[PDB]
Amino acid sequence: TSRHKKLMFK
Amino acid sequence: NSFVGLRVVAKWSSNGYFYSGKITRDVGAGKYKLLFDDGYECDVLGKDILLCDPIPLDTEVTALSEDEYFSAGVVKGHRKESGELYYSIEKEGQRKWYKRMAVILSLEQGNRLREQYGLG
Repeated sequence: TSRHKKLMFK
Repeated sequence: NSFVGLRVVAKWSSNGYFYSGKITRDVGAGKYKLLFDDGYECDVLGKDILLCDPIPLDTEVTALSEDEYFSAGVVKGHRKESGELYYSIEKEGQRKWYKRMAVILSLEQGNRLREQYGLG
């Protein structure tokens, strides 16, 4: 299950 | 007519820079769902969305290189090829073509465009 890397900053 | 589906340049809150994307939904209360060109989807206040497609000639912008660096420049050209937009960016007397999503605006650069293009 992949997530957008910009979620790493939340 | 409707803003839904229109290309914009909008602020990513994590660094304050504005990036190319599209409005995908009106979520009310002065807010819009954005799909950035890089695939990230989130909600953004109208005041942080610039309704320009393309960024106009002579705009001061920031260009991202393929190797993770950024530099300031000025838009001097546009070209469409195979349904994709490219910008000619001028820096120190020379120019380089960049794909649409590699042209961004710093906070100061986006602020200059708010009165004319901002949605809030």
